[PDB]
Amino acid sequence: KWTYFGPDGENSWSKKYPSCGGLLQSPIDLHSDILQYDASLTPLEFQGYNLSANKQFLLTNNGHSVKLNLPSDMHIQGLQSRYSATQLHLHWGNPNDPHGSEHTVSGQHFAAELHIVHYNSDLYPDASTASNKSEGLAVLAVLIEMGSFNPSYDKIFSHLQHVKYKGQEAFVPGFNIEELLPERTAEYYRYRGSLTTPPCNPTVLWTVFRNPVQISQEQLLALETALYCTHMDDPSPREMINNFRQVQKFRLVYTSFSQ
Amino acid sequence: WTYFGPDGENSWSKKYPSCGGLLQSPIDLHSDILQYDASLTPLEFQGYNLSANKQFLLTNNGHSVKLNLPSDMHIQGLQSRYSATQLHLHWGNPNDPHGSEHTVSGQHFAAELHIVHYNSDLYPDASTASNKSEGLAVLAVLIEMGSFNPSYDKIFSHLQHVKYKGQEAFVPGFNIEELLPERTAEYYRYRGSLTTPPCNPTVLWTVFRNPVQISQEQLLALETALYCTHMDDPSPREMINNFRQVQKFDRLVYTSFSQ
Ligand SMILES: NS(=O)(=O)c1c(F)c(NC2CCCCCCC2)c(S(=O)(=O)CCCO)c(N2CCCCC2)c1F
Ligand SMILES: NS(=O)(=O)c1c(F)c(NC2CCCCCCC2)c(S(=O)(=O)CCCO)c(N2CCCCC2)c1F
Ligand SMILES: [Zn+2]
Ligand SMILES: [Zn+2]
Repeated sequence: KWTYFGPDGENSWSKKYPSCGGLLQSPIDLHSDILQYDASLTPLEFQGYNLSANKQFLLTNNGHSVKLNLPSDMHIQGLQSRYSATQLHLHWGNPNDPHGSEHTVSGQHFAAELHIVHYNSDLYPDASTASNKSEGLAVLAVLIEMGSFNPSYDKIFSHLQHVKYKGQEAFVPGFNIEELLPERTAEYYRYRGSLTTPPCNPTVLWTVFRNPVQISQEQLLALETALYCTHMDDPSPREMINNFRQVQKFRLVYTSFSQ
Repeated sequence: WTYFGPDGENSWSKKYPSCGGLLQSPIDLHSDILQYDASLTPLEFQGYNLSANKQFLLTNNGHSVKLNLPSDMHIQGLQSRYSATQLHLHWGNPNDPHGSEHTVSGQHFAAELHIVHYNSDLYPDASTASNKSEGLAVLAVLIEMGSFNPSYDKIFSHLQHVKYKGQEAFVPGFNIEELLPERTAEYYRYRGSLTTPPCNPTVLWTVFRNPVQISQEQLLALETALYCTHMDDPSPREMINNFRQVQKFDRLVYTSFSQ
């Protein structure tokens, strides 16, 4: 129904998905003129993130990105409701332009971005029900840049070889998802926004950590070159690249750090 | 169509199919998509010194302010002669005075001037040209906050007479080349589109490398003088943030400079 490229690309999402042309759209450029320090923004607590290595979690190529299913016993503590995990997934660019984060900082894209999606389990019974409702979603965003090899990210990336094509799936043994978060999680940007893909509902409480994580040049290249958005038997195969939405016009972004 | 709300830029494709098509402008000018082209030679600006005995219509059309230009103003150096039709501006707002259309290495400038031309070797007028490939050529000048600019003030001194949609004022001829920056020989060149509906992908863009300056007071005037609504409208709407977000570009921008 929708794509990141071509005639069904992001400027056309609003035809079928009205909220994509509505208010509170994400992602955004995090820059000085729209920030405000909020001393009340305390560190979140990440509970249940240490997933048992005896359990397995489904990784799927759905044609738009790769996503890992997460159990609802994982949750964020510190918001007005409990938010319980549902999935994590990534957004990236391409080897010729390896700058495919969704959020930018002072107009700069990072190489990639990880989103850990949660739903308000105090108010709603599941993520689908929560997704178009008040206070329904909370997403944690980790900016990713090129640097040292990252063994924790490789716990996902080592499986990309088995989800090359749309509709393919692989089981990933549990590991500590907190390993994917950066140093100093206390420093973050906080704002009310939306899903960054259709249906673009304006129901997401975003937390974008200030500090990026690093993955190696080779890990980033693998992420950018391993996957296809087409089924294996498609006579017109299409590489899965540039699967991020452009920044949206933006209204205040609160920061847990004063400078 | 508008730049904010239900008829804003993510909705333009609902009515204007080209706004969701290929070759859309503006774009972020950054290293990964740039290629030096030693063959790109300086444009020559012919007829830009408009007679002071003549006058040129300035119009608030509800989306920006535009100044009509005569077809005896020409650019030489492209594959055809292109003749002027108008100039106009794009800007931000006082709380976020960063409303250029093009960005450079992810940074918005305060505003941007467009001087629109059409291929007069092939087409009799800009309307005809606008639907034809490379029918149009636009010169873009990036504008930053700095010194007072007496040349731009030859346009800005009139803003208080075109405050509302449909209002018009005459501007005596002056040297339009005074609106251009230093070292016009240095520029970015790419094939793109109109940045407003109908978004036709028919524009040869030239973005000069170097910005010009206007003062904080001049920028504030440009950001606060104009309304998108008619004078008698019971709910006035300020004309601010009348720039399109940057578009995906994955394709090369050629530069006339290497360093
Ligand atoms: N970037 S984002 O964090 O906004 C965000 C989400 F949040 C959710 N998941 C949400 C919660 C679970 C499903 C219920 C409906 C809301 C989607 C999802 S999703 O898997 O559920 C797809 C449906 C929405 O397009 C995605 N995708 C986009 C397609 C590629 C994989 C990740 C997304 F990018
Ligand atoms: N940013 S841009 O340079 O792409 C660009 C153009 F080029 C043209 N003028 C072109 C040539 C003259 C008229 C023929 C049709 C194509 C528009 C125009 S225009 O006046 O002709 C309006 C066309 C609306 O469909 C505009 N506007 C947008 C609204 C505010 C004033 C300037 C524009 F922003
Ligand atoms: Zn996402
Ligand atoms: Zn313009």
